[PDB]
Amino acid sequence: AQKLVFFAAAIIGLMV
Ligand code: NA
Repeated sequence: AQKLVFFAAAIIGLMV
């Protein structure tokens, strides 16, 4: 998988 970053607070490093 690959890391995807987004904002929701927190800056989140999600593994997709
Ligand atoms: Na939000």
